Amino acid sequence: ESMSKAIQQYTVDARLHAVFEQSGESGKSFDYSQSLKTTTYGSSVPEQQITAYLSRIQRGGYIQPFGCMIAVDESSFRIIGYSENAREMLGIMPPEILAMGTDVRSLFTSSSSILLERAFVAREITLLNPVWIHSKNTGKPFYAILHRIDVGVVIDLEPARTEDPALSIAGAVQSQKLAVRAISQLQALPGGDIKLLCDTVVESVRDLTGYDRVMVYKFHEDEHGEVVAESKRDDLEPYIGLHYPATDIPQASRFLFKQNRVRMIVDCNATPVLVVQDDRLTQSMCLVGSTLRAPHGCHSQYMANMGSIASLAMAVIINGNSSMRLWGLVVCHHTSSRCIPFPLRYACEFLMQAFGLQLNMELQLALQMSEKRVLRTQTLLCDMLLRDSPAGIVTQSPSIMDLVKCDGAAFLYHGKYYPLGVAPSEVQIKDVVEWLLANHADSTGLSTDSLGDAGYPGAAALGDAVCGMAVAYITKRDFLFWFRSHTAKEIKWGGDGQRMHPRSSFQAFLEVVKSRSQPWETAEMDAIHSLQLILRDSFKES
Amino acid sequence: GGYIQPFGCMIAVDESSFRIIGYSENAREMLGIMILAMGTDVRSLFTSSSSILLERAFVAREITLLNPVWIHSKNTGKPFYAILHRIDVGVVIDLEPARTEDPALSIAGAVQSQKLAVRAISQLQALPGGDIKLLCDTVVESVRDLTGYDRVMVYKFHEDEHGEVVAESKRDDLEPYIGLHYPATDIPQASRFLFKQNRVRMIVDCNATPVLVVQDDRLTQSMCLVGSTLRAPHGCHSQYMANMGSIASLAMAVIINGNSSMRLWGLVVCHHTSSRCIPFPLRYACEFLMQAFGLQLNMELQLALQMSEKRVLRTQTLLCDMLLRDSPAGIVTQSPSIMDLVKCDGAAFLYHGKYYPLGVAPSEVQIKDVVEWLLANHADSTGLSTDSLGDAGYPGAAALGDAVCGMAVAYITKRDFLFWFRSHTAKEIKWGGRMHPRSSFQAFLEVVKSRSQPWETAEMDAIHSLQLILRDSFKES
Amino acid sequence: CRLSDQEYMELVFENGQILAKGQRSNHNQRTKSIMDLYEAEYNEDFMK
Ligand SMILES: *[C@@H](C)[C@H]1/C(=C/c2[nH]c(/C=C3N=C(/C=C4/NC(=O)C(C=C)=C4C)C(C)=C\3CCC(=O)O)c(CCC(=O)O)c2C)NC(=O)[C@@H]1C
Ligand SMILES: *[C@@H](C)[C@H]1/C(=C/c2[nH]c(/C=C3N=C(/C=C4/NC(=O)C(C=C)=C4C)C(C)=C\3CCC(=O)O)c(CCC(=O)O)c2C)NC(=O)[C@@H]1C
Repeated sequence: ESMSKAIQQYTVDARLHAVFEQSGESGKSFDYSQSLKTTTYGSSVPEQQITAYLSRIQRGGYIQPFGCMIAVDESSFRIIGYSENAREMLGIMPPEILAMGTDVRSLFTSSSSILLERAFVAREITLLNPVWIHSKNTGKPFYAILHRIDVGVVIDLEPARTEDPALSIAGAVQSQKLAVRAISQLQALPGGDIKLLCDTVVESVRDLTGYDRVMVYKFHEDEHGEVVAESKRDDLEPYIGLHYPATDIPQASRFLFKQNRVRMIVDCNATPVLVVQDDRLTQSMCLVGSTLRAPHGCHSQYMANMGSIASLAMAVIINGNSSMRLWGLVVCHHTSSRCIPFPLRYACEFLMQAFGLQLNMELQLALQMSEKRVLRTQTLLCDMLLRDSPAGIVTQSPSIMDLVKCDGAAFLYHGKYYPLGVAPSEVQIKDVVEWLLANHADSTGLSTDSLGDAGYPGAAALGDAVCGMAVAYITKRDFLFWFRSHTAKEIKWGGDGQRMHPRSSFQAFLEVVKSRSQPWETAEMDAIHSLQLILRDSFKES
Repeated sequence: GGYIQPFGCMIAVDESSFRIIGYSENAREMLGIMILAMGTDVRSLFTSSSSILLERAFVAREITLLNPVWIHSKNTGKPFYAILHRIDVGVVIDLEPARTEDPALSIAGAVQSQKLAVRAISQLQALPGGDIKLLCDTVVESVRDLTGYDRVMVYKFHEDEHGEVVAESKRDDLEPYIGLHYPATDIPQASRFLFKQNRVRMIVDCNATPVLVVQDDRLTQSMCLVGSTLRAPHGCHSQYMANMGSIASLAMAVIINGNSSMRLWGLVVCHHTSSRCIPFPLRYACEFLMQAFGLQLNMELQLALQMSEKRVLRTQTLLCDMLLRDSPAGIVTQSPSIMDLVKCDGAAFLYHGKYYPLGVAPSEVQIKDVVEWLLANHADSTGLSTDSLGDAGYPGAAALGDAVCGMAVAYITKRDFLFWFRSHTAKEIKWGGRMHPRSSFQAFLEVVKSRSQPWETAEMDAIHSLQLILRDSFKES
Repeated sequence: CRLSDQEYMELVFENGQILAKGQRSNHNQRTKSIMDLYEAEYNEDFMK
C-alpha cells in the first residue's frame, strides 16, 4: 500500500486539485506544465487534504443539466433532496407540489406510482430498473434509473423521445443487433494479433454510436496511457501514437470509470445544476453511482480547450491474478452536444465485455508463445556452447541478443570484449564494471531502468544511445550485458505549456521519460537468470 | 408444406408487392379475424404504424437486425411479436403472441433483456481461465436461474460425433444424467446443420397437435420452413421426449472457431416436465449469454492445446536426456517413463530379444506373436497405430481380451519396437443410473466394443519425433 | 451463484490507507427464480 504507483499518485492528484482550485479562485490561469513539474510523485500531504479531495470528487452536489435527480427515503416515499431543474422538467410550476418532505408518488401518474412502488420494495435484484414513467401534469415520457445510497433511493430521470412505443422498442432491438453483429465479426478473426483486434473494435464502435472520433487508450505499468487505435473524420487532426502522463487520469477517476461502465458527458459548456438537501443530513449526497454526475472543472476546461464538446467513455476490464484490472478505455469524442439513448449504452457495454474477453485471449496466448520461443532460444544457445568455445555464443546466430528484446549485447570473457549491436566502448565498459563491483558486490544481478538515477557517474557522457543495462554475474570477473536505448527513440507522433492541450500533454510526457528506457519485465529477468545458472554450471565444470 | 407448433402463426408474402402466397391454418383465428382467404394484402391486416414498420423491414437489405417487430393487430388490437426471414421464394413471418399488452412494461422488458444478459456475462467473466468444468457448471447454473426449467445439461460432441453429458443441474427428485454417453446416430447431421444455422430451438409441448401450413397452387415444391423458429419436431424425437419424461425443451448452440468456418462444439439443452413457454426477454438474454460462452470456450481450448504442447515437449526432452546417459535401456528403469508421453494404459519396449513391459501389457509369447504378425503384413512401413487390434488384421486379438484393445507400434530398425497399448472405452465410463437414454447407453458400448480411444494427431507427432530420436541415437553407435 | 444487482462503493481514507468502503453493509436473500420475479412484477392487473 506504499510502493504501488496508485497510492503515491493519490497525493499528487490531491495536490494538483488543490492547485487548480487555488488558481481558479484567485483569478489566475492553471499552468499545466509548471504545476506538473513542481509537484513530485512522492507524498507530503496530511490526512485532511486527501479526505477533502475525495469528498469533493465523490460528494459535490452538481449534476449535468440534461436530466433531473430526486432522492427519497425508503420508509415512506418522502423526498429528502432534489435538483432544481426538476421543477423545470416535471412541469410542476404554474400548495407547493415540489417541497421537501412531500410524497414522491404524487409527482407521476397513478400507474407510474404503482410501478415505482413495486420497484421500491424489492430484494437483491429487481426487474423494473429502469422504469418508463409519465409525469402527472404534462405527460413527458421519462426513463427513471433507481439506485441505492446509504440514506435512501436516488432516482435519475432522463427525458425520452415522444413517439409510438413500437419505435421505442425498435430503437433498442436494432441497437442490440448491431452490437451482436459486431461481436460475431470479432469472433471470426485470425488470432495472434492485438492490433487487428483494436482496429476492428474502433470501427465497430464508431459505426455503432456515430461520434466524430473514436480512440483506444492502453495503460502501461507506469500507469500512463497510449493511443493504440483511432478512427477520425478525415479533416480532424489525428492523435494515434500519442503518449500522455499518468496524472491526466486521476486514480479516483479510474476507480469511478471501473464502477459505472459507460460514462457520458453531453455538453462541456453547459451550466451545472445545484442539488438542494436537508438540514438533518450530516454530509452531502453521494453521487458516486448517479449517471448525471457533472465532471469537475478541470476536465470541462480540458475538453473545451482541446475541441470536444461531448464524450462517452467505456472501460476495458480484464482478469488479473477474482480480481479485475483496467487495461484501458475506448473513448468517443464529438464536436457538439450529443445525448444517445439508454439502450445504446447497454449495447456498448456488451461489446466492451466481448472485447475484454478477446483481449484476455490474446494476452495469455502471447505470453505462452513468448515462453516457448525463449525456451527454444536457450536450448539452441546451450547446443552452441556445447559444440564450440563459449565465445561461439556471440559469434554466429542465434546469439544472446535473441534472448530478450534489447538494442545491444556484450560478453566479457577474461578481458576479451564481444559487443553486438549498439554498446559502450572498451574503457566505458571497464568503468561500468568498476562501478558495478564497487557498489553492488554481493549480488547475482542488477536491472536498472536508467543509469543516471541508479548512481552511475558516467551516464551523462554515455548518451542516449544506451540508457538501461541488465547485468548477469557469470563469475567475479566475467559478466553478461544487455543494453537498451531511451524510450523517446520509438516515440513518434505527427504533432509555453500554459493551456491544457494534447500537445502540452505530449511535451510533459516527453519531459517525464527523459533519459529512461522501457521497463525490464519479469520474464526477461527469469530468462536471464536461467541462462546465468546454466552458464555458471558449465563454467564451474571446467 | 410442413407443420408448426400451435403457439404461433405463419404467413409468407411476396417481397416486391407484399402479396400473400401461403398461410398457417390457425392464422385466421389467433389474429382475431372472424378476409385472409387466399391472396390478400398483409398491410390491411395490421394498424398503420405496424404496416409502416413492416414495409421498412421489407425494404432493408439485411432482413435481420430488425427482428423482432412489435406490430399490432387490427381487429382486436392485441400485440404480436413478429419475426421475419427470407426463403428465396418470399418473406416468411412468424407471429408469437405477446402477453404484456402494456406499452410501459414492454419497453422495460426490452431493456431488461439487455441488462440481464450483461449481468450474467459479467458473472461469467469473473472466473479464471484455467478449466472448462467450472465454466460449464457456471453456465448451467446461470441458465437454470434465468429460465427456471427442471433440468439443464451440456452435451459435448466427440471426434466421431457421439455425445457425452459433461455438466448438469437439476431439481433433486430425478435421476442425474451426468456422465452418460450416446451414439452419433441419435442426432442426425441435418439437425446439427440446423443448430449451426439457427442457434436456438424451443419446443413448447411434445404432445401438441401440429398445424398444417396451407400452400398456393402456383408454385412448385414445398416451401422451406428450415429457418422458421416454429417448425414442428419430428415424430421420432417427439416419441423420444415422451418416453424420457420431458415435455418441453430449449436447445441452444455452442459454436467455436475451427479449421475460418465455425464448428459445433456442443449444445446446452434445458428440459422441463410440463409445457413451458417462457417470455421473450429471458430467451434473448440466454441467446446473448451463449455468445460469451462460446468465446470463453474457444479461449480455454486454445490455451489447453498450448499447455499440452509444452508438457509433451518437456517430457520428450527429459526422456531424451535420460536416454543419452549410459545405456538406452534406462528409459523404463526410472520413474519418468514412456507412459507419460502419451495417455496410455501400458507401454512396452522390445530391444535385442529382452522385453521390457510397463503397466497393462501382454506377455512375451503374445509379444513375439504380434511381432511376427507385423513383419508379415507391414514390413516396409515406419509405424502403425490401430485403435482396435481386431478388425485391423491381428488374428490373435481374441486372446488379449478387453485390456489391449488399442495399440500403436513404432519400429526402430526392423526388430526393436516400441509399443503403446490401450484398454477398451468402458473402464472410464460409469453412468451410475423402446427409445430411452438407458437404451442409447450400452448401445453406444456395443457400438464401441473392443475398441480404444483413437490416437490424436499430437500424440502421433510426439511418437514420430521420439522415434526419429531413437533412429538418430542408434545410428550414432 | 445469484444474479444480484450492481452495488456501488465509495473510497474513504482511514487508518492511513485508501479503503473502498461499501455503501450499505447487508437478510432475506432471493429464493425464487428470475422467471417467477418476471411473472410477479410484470403483472398488469391494476389496469383492470
Ligand atoms: C484536473 C483536475 C486534472 C484532470 C482531471 C480529470 N481528468 C479526467 C479524465 C480524463 N483525462 C483525460 C485526458 C486527456 N489528455 C489527453 O491527452 C487526451 C486525449 C488524447 C485526453 C482526453 C482522459 C483521457 C480522460 C478520460 C475521459 C476522456 O477520454 O475524456 C477526469 C474524469 C472526468 C469524468 O468524470 O468523466 C478528471 C476529473 N485531468 C487533467 O489533465 C488535469 C491535470
Ligand atoms: C429418430 C428419427 C432418431 C432421432 C432423431 C432426432 N433426434 C434429434 C435431436 C436430439 N436427439 C437427442 C437424443 C437424446 N438421447 C439422449 O441420450 C439424450 C440426452 C441425454 C437426448 C436428448 C438429442 C441430444 C437431441 C438434441 C436435443 C433435443 O432436441 O432434445 C432430432 C432433431 C429434433 C428437432 O430439433 O426438431 C431428430 C430428428 N434421434 C434418435 O435417437 C433416433 C435414432
